[PDB]
Amino acid sequence: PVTAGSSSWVDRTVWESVNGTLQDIINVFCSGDEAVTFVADNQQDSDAAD
Amino acid sequence: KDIQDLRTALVRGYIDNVNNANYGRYKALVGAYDRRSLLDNRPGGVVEMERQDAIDLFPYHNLPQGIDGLLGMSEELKETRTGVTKLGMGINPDVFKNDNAYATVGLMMNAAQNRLRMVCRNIAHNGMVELMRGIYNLIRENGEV
Amino acid sequence: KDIQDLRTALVRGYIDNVNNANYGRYKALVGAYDRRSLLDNRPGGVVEMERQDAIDLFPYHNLPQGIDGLLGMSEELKETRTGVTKLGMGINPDVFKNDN
Amino acid sequence: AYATVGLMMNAAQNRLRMVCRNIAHNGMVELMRGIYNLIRENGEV
Repeated sequence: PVTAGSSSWVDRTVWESVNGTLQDIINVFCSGDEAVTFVADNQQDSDAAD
Repeated sequence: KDIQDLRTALVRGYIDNVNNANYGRYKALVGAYDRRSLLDNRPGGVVEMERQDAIDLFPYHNLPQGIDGLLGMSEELKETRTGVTKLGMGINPDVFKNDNAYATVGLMMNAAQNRLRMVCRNIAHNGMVELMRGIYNLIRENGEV
Repeated sequence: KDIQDLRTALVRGYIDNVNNANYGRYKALVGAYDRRSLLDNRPGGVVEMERQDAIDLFPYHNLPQGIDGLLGMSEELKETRTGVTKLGMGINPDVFKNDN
Repeated sequence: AYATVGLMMNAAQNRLRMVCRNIAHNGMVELMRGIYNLIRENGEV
């Protein structure tokens, strides 16, 4: 507040974009009940994927 | 918090302006009082004597032309900064589990809706789930039912 | 960062303008005070004497006509420079794997 | 229930549904539980 008469009302903009990105981030990764799931390329090693 | 205060101030301004304009004070000269006629407030019989221009309405200040812009800015800021909206459609558990549950028309891809879904997901993952896990570890470690 | 600061400045400007316009100071001459009548703020009884033009509203500066343009420019710049949007539809894992 | 056109996702509608849910969970349900505990602990009908 450089001066009292100025009444420097701040504009919270960084917080806004941070939340706008974080919501989508969590909706991408943490949306599913699970996190990840390994996948193999052959049947000889599929028993270990699950 | 600030927003609230801000709005109040603006509102206050508006209010006081009206709170003065409703008084409707009249400016006048000296040789045109005619108290008997002036105080008498009836539709007909007034005496605006002494050149017919000795009386006029008090020139009150006009309303700030930019106030409505600030009101709209504050409103849209409250709307987008949080998950609130005047006519926003309420969320449901089905969409919280899968936003595309109503992908036909309820895409739900609104800034406020997602800002709200994020906080609800935070509450769920840091709240209810921990409570249930604790209750399970508790009932599983005491008592015979 | 800059955007934020910028907006604040602009906002501040706007604010102070209003923060003055709401005072509504009145300009007047010397031979028209009539303190008893002026200080009395009631709907009726005021005395704007001494030629009827001895009093007027203070001529405050008008709001900058180009401020709203800068506000809109900053808003669209925040929107396009990053992935944020007021009513933008949130993304999902399915589309992240296949936009189509 | 009417997701076709009655999404109901309006600020006022949800603000009202919240208070009705509060009334239900803190009102009628407690009344019924109390009546059940009462009738279950007295009388022979």
